[PDB]
Formats: sequence, structure tokens, C-alpha cells
Amino acid sequence: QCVKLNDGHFMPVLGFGTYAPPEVPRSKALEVTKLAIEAGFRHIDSAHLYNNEEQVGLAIRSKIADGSVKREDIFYTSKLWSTFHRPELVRPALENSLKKAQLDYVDLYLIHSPMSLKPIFDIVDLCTTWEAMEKCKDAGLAKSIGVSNFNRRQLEMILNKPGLKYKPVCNQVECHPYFNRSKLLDFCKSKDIVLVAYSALGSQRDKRWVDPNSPVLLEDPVLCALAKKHKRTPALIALRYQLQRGVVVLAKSYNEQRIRQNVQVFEFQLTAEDMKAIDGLDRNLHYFNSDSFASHPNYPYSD
Ligand SMILES: NC(=O)c1ccc[n+]([C@@H]2O[C@H](COP(=O)([O-])OP(=O)(O)OC[C@H]3O[C@@H](n4cnc5c(N)ncnc54)[C@H](OP(=O)(O)O)[C@@H]3O)[C@@H](O)[C@H]2O)c1
Ligand SMILES: COc1ccc2c(c1)c(CC(=O)O)c(C)n2C(=O)c1ccc(Cl)cc1
Repeated sequence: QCVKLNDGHFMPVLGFGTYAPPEVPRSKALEVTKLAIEAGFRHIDSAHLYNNEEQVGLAIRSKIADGSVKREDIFYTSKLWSTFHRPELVRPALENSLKKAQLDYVDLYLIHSPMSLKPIFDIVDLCTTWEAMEKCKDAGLAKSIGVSNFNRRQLEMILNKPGLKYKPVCNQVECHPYFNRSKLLDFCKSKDIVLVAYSALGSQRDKRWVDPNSPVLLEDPVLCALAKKHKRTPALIALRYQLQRGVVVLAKSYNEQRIRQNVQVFEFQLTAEDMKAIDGLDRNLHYFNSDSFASHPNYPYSD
């Protein structure tokens, strides 16, 4: 089920992650997004950067056309890529995403990252980008607007903007038991901003971005022991951890069995001692860790 956002709309608390790397054929996103909807997912997370909005959109329209769901039962997110932070570019970028997906609106549009790129880094006052996001909500192109990859200071930037019209409903950020974002979660909760966790199953470990020496979250012994205790799986422990701390959680799978398994997160719960054991895993490990952005001026992890 769902959480009420600070603008009055509702967001399902489990979301289907749609990114797959370039070597995966583009048609696969169609197949797996249809399987997700069948399995029970109602929140679908995409982005311009994912080069899959056409296929993800066709999956959603297909499941509407066969009568499985109504458009209003689906919560679709897209994201403004970082070459489009200049405010005059924000509405056209969102209109392009809508045209690719063949939708009239997105349920949620995010600023994908604070790290602006040449429309090579760019310097852009993200307050101005945010005003343009607000106009997209006023026009009905996005029911809700939010940000992604912002740290506390960068969110405060927006919350403290003179003439602010809409707070971000959410901040979608890397978050899992090795990097659990407790303090940022407490700050988001204090401002009625939902934290949405990505790489909640430990990421896809892409060689472009992730050190292969980094520990593999789903092989963690504490998670494996809890999975045995509950006769579930390490992935389900990881997802359930997030729901119990009030985090909305995404889960990418392009495998039919695991897609179906991930919806079991609703079927069990963890005790306080389990939760404390998980919280014990925090080690400041963001799987994104590359020179390609660690040196950006708005890199979020420099705080
Ligand atoms: N805003 C941003 O900057 C940002 C960044 C990263 C991610 N995202 C969003 O968040 C989504 C999820 O994050 P993510 O892509 O890093 O991957 P993730 O959800 O952490 O998943 C990592 C891997 O877990 C595997 N998996 C899924 N279910 C499993 C299960 N039950 N058992 C064992 N393995 C399981 C999947 O492999 P299989 O496909 O082989 O199952 C997936 O590749 C993305 O697809 C995208 O929508 C956003
Ligand atoms: C661990 O997995 C990650 C981490 C970062 C990612 C992505 C995936 C994707 C892929 C996606 O969005 O699914 C994008 C576009 N990332 C960023 O641009 C990014 C770069 C640096 C920081 Cl600090 C934060 C975000």
C-alpha cells in the first residue's frame, strides 16, 4: 500500500526499478515491466537517462488496455537528466519523456541529481531549476515533484528558497544497510519529505561506477542469518528493513522469479532486535564511487 506525500498525492511504498545496462536488449524493459505489474507492482521508476521510457510506457499502456490496471492505479516516475537543469530546458525535457512513454502526465518528476552537466560540468543555481519544476506541476505535466541524490544542505537550499511554492515530496537516494542514511532520513521525516531508497538490494555493481572489491550486500552474513530465521531471502530482508523505517523502497529485477518474490515484502515483519542487527551493518559504503563525479562541485557525498 501507500504513503501520503506532502502535496496530498499517494505513492506506493514498493517501486519497480527499471534501469538495465546498455548490453541488455531494449525490448526486455517491455517484458519485465509487464511482469512487475502482474506481480503486484504499482510504482514504476524510470528516467530519461535509462533509454527505456518508450518500452516502460508501452508496458504500462498494454496493462491498461488488457484491463489489469487503470492509469490512476499506476504511479510512474521519470527524472530530469543533469544536462537539462537550465530552467528553460526543464519543461521541454519533461514533455519529451511524456511523448516517449506516451503518457499525459507523470505521477512524479525528479531532478535526477544535483550534479549539473554542460547542456564537462555546468554551474547552475538549482533553485532556478526547481522553479521550473514547480511550473511543470502547475501545468499538470507532473502530479508531484521531488529531487534525487540531494544531501541535507542541498535540500535546505530548496526548502529555504524565497517564494518556494512546492516542497519536494521526496528525495530518492542510495540507501541500504551498508549506507543507511539514518541522519538524512531523520531530516527528511522532520520536513515531511519521503526518502526513497535506490540500490536497496546492493546495486547492479556496474563496472563503470562500482568498485568490485566492495562487499556484496546480498551475501552479507547478518542478512543471510535473518533470511534463514524468517525463511525468506536476503533481498526480502533488505527490502523489509526499509519499509519498517518509513522508507519507500525500489527493487530492480529483470528476472521473472525474483520480480514475483519481491512483492513478498508485505507478508512478514522484522522484530526490533532484527532491525537493530541490520542497523549494525552501516559502514558509509556508497556503491557509487567514481572519480567521474566525486570531483563534481555539487557531489552530494562531500558532506
Ligand atoms: N535516482 C538515481 O540516481 C538512481 C540510481 C540507481 C538506481 N535508481 C533506481 O532504482 C532502481 C533500483 O536500484 P538498482 O538498479 O541499483 O538495483 P537494486 O534494486 O539494488 O538491485 C540490484 C540487483 O538485485 C537483483 N535482485 C532483485 N531482486 C532480487 C532477489 N529477490 N534476489 C536476489 N537478487 C535480486 C537484481 O538482479 P536481477 O535483475 O538478475 O534480478 C538487481 O540487478 C533502478 O533500476 C532505478 O530505477 C535510481
Ligand atoms: C549505485 O548505483 C548507482 C549510483 C549512481 C547512479 C546510478 C546508479 C545511476 C543509474 C540509475 O539512475 O539507475 C545514475 C544515473 N547515477 C548517478 O548519476 C549518480 C552518480 C553519482 C551520485 Cl553520488 C549519485 C548518482
